[PDB]
Amino acid sequence: DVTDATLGSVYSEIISPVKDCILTVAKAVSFNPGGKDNTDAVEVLTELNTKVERAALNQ
Amino acid sequence: MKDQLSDEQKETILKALNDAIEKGPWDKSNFLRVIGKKLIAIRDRFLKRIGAASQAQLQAESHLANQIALQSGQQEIYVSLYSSDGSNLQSWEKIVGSLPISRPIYADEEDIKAILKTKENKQNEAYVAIYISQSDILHLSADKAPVDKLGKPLLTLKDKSISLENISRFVHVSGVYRYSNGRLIKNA
Repeated sequence: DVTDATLGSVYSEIISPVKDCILTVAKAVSFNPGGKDNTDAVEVLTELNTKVERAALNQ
Repeated sequence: MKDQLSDEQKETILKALNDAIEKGPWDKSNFLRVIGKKLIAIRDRFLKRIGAASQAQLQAESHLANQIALQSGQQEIYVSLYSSDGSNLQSWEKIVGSLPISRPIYADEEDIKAILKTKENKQNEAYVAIYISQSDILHLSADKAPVDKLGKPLLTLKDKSISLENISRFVHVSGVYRYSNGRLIKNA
């Protein structure tokens, strides 16, 4: 059934969904640019991914 | 760009996930709250993967352990077990500890699972795989060998040995478990 996390599973199951999510919050942002909460969410998602991608590529 | 992940990488990723979940505006909006749950589910998926590392390894190795066993005079044996409190995932552990007899022993796993299928309770039945010495087996002819409620031969074991410390699985309706040793069992 379940196997360890790899670089591939990290990209597939964390980084890709989170990027899709960013796309979606960006739409919710284009309805009311400057809505703080949504903009905050894009910042947190974006940080999350760069940290995880750094970790995956062992930088 | 190696595929295998070190503990430190796994830790760094988990931290990123905790931090993102703990500080995001996920309780400020219906949209955001739903995104909050998605994240918790992402972190969850990931912890399920790393949590499973060791069982996955033991699974990938079990083929190897088997081929070694054949060629060193060992085999995996299957012992049918019964409990009065079969729902208590804890009352099983205390029975496995008292193995070192009258329970039915099978050479083929397909046969012991078939026999379990017939049982009425199905919650009171389990079995353990066990590595045996194969010199430990008292080999009866098919003309002599005891048979189960289907016409399937059972194995008989020589005296005062086979108190073997290598279980390798515990099968039940709840699922496949593992002897911790530890005297407890769990797996997922």
